[PDB]
Amino acid sequence: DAIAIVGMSGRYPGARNVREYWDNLVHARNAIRDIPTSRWDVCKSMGMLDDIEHFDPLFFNIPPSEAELMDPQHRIFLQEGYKAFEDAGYNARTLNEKKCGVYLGIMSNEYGVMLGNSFAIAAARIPYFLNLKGPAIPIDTACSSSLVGTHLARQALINKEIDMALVGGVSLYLTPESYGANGFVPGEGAGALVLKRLKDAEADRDHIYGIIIGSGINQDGKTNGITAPSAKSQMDLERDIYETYGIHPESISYVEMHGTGTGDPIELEALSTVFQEKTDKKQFCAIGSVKSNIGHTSAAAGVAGVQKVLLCMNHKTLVPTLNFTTPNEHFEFEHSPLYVNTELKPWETADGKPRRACVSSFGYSGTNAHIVIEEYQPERSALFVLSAKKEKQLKAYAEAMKDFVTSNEDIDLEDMAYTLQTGREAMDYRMAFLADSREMLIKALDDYLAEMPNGSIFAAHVKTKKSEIKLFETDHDAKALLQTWIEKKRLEKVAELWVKGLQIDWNKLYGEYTPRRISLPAYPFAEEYYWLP
Amino acid sequence: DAIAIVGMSGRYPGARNVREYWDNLVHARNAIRDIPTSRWDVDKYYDPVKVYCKSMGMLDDIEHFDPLFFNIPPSEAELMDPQHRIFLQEGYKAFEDAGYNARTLNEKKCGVYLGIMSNEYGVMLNGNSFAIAAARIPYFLNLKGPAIPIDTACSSSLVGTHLARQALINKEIDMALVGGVSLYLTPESYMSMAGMLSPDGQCKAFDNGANGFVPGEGAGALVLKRLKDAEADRDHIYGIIIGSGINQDGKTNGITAPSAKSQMDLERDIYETYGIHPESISYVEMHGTGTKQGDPIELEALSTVFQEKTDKKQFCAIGSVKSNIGHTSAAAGVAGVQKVLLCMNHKTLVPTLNFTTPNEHFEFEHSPLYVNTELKPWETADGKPRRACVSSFGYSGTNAHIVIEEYQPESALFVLSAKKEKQLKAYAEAMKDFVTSNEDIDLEDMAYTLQTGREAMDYRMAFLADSREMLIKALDDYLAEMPNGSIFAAHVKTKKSEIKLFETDHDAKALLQTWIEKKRLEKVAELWVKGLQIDWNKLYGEYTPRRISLPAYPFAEEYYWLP
Repeated sequence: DAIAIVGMSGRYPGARNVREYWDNLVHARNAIRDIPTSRWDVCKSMGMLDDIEHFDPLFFNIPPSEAELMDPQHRIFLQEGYKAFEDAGYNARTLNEKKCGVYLGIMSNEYGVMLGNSFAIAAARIPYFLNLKGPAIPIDTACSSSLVGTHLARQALINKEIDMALVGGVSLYLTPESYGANGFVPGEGAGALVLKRLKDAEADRDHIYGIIIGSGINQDGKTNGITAPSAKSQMDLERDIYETYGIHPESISYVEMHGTGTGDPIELEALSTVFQEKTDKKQFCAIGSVKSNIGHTSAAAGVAGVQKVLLCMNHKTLVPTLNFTTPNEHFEFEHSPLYVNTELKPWETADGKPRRACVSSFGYSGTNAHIVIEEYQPERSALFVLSAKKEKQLKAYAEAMKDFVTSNEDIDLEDMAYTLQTGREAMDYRMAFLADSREMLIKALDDYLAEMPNGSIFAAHVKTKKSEIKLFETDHDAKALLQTWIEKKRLEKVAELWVKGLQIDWNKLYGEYTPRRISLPAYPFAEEYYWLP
Repeated sequence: DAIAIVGMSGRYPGARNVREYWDNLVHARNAIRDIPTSRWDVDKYYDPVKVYCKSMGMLDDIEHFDPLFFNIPPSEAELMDPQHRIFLQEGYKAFEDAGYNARTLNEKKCGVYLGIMSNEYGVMLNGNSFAIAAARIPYFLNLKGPAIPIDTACSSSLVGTHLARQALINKEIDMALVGGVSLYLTPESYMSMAGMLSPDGQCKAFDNGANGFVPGEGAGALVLKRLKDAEADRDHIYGIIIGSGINQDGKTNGITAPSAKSQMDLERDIYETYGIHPESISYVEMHGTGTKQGDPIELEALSTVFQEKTDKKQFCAIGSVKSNIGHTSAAAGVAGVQKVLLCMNHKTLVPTLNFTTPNEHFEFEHSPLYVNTELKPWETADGKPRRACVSSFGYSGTNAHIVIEEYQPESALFVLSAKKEKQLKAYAEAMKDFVTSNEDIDLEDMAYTLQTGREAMDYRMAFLADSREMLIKALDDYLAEMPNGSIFAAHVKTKKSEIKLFETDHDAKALLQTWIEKKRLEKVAELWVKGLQIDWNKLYGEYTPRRISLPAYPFAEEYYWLP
């Protein structure tokens, strides 16, 4: 039935993550810049990612020398994909042998040619690293790729062929060669979503961004030139989805258009016509395109749009679409169900109905996709733990957490700790601390970073402390003592032992109030430069 | 109310500055050496039963001075007590540490309170009065606050601190330089033993084997302000003084004996007057001279006063830097205050030395006090600032005790200059070492301090950097004389004609102002080194960086001694 989106990660022009992405959208920021000479010597504009050469190959058990031979599209998605899992609150341990499919939108080979680097391998990186067992399939339907992938993952989950799916897209523009409405400006990006059956997501107590309640794909078929759109195919696609899944156009209040700024009028007419077949209501449905902010992120276009929509729903807020002064002459808005939203405003819904939105993505090869997303409506000291594979990254992790807590005054401290305990892998470099308030939490992380002694803070490298924790691992009364500590109160003791490498049973910390996993900052990868050898 | 310490400079045995001092303390280093023959021949005075001590905490190069810097004729330098000369330098550097310069100090109501207790050089010669020693700095910098030398023996610099504090609180002065300086130049003076000195040559503070002190040399200075002014002026703040007091032993058994009752009264009265609970204090820098009858009296006194107010046991660590550097006499107080501030800044307690077995005449186990011999984190509970005390008692019976509380605060263009090229080179070396040693330095703060917190002198260099590594490389390139297109250097007296255009023309000035306005640094740099006055404030808009502690002027190391 319904598919839950339980994890997301994103890296788009002007946005290193989904929180910056949201902030940029709220403030109507445009990330399009002139192409610098460090890329190539110069349309002279692009929605660019920063530091596309950066990778943490050691994290992924990849030899540094192999990293130079990897398409950065592979490298960046590997990172974003992984972070999507961590966002959902899953780790290497909990993913091991999971029937998780990987569906990766990808549509260019630039690095391989400039020079392992097949589409087939690009999709297979994450399954190989995490020991996943669902199929790994790259999808090249051009700009519809990530949304096509979403559809396929959706169908596999519903048929119970997999129990989880990582869907995503990645697009870089590396060469000069591969490169009011007047055409589009190319964008770069990488995004991933983690999908589950809704019933599983609720039983597993995942945090849920939203649910997919309908999706479809089809073809333009014979058009006037292979890259031209078909009004009829777009209409059929949208109609068939709404009819198959019992979705009334009146229930939809936002559509993230394909909206490349070429094509535009055909898309508008199609969607308008389909809506009007079912309702007389006027100007109820806002339309936008994040391509106005970040450019045309190609294979990653679908996932960029889906993430925008989920963020909108989560904040119950509609954000401006950009570059709109006067309506396209070829379409008449006044008596349409559609209106272009250029305001930052509250996303209003009537009588506690869940917000619904659509995302469209159409490819130059004629393969179309369209999905319908519905807002999800859900029914003392804590022990904070952090770890990373190097001390430098632990420090970066602490900074990321401090920024996050500073930015989010309403964070549930118990949920956050719980996520750090159960929703992250305990790696070799460790710190832990107690806090009973936001202020104490921020102070602790500050103290850690500034190296100001603080009696609530514990840190160790696990390999150094082996002899010191053995006393607890094998003896029966030591375990009983630890269990008494963790069953339950002293937390200081649990903390000291945990940072030294002792495995803790985090479940025992909680009698019949158990907190929930929430979205937190994911691993801060080492930012090492790798390019052509 | 509270007095902020906003600048410091120190020169102690084994330590040319407070950074080396700190390093020595962290590593539990003992700086006491055998007295070399270049000072005097201990064999000509030594008798084991005449001097019975052959050790001293010595300063290096007590003869070095930069008289030209201070507008003093080189020939007058030979006639100056080196105590005067060394304090003149250390005092000046304390101001520079705080980020103040000749320009910003001119006509300031700044008092100068200098601890000093010996006349050896003046006598050797047969200008050098205590009155003149204190007045050197006011004369040089045109300060207008009273200049008073304090001789209460070993309490001198702490007595001075008390007096400066009361003057600031009464608003009689707006700044105070407090300091001490002590040298031991002759066999005769260091000699007086009077039974005071240890035959082993160690201050064994708190130890059952305590048998006298070993003499130490030193010069220190602090810059003090009212806390409210220090915050409004955006000074960097080492710590605050939240209580001080002085009193007398009065009638003792011999004028150099201590009085338990006076020490207790002193400590009690301070705590009561200023509302300070003994439980809040976690370190005390003891007078701790390692004398057999003195040590136990100090311990018992302090212990007793603490115990009047709390049953808590072994919460307060005690130490004495005299275990590291010896008994630096007039400079003892300032040496101790500087130790405590460094501890607070680093949130670290350091070892006190020479402690094997507790003094039999005092039981620690049920005391609020414990001897700290560990290098460890200085822990504080809850939000609370660390608090520490420093005690200094004199042989004449004038005592002092202060309470210090930790202060809890709420590309760049680098410029350097010196009065000679050789010193400019020394300055760059000092900055490079500093940056190398301090991997976490805020580059914007450091530049801002170099711009606004130093006098622009005649020999100049400047450069841009956006990172520590770039900064270090520039200074290396400068020192190695290896071409670097971002390094500029000039002698100002040579370049007058090349600058005049920007000083007299109206649209050249408007261009310069736009350059400083429209953010260009290379241009500002080139002009600055040639002698053009820059308005550094204009470089900063919404965000202004803060002054921080940096290495101070590296004085010329010229030798001057008896004529």
